[PDB]
Amino acid sequence: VGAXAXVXWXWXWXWX
Amino acid sequence: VGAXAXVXWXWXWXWX
Ligand code: NA
Repeated sequence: VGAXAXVXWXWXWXWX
Repeated sequence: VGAXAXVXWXWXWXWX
């Protein structure tokens, strides 16, 4: 269903 | 900034 695996791109919110 | 790397968890939207 949909496209890819999961929601969004990466892990969490931001960088660090 | 924030926590982690990127936005969300995974790659795209769904599974497949
Ligand atoms: Na395909």
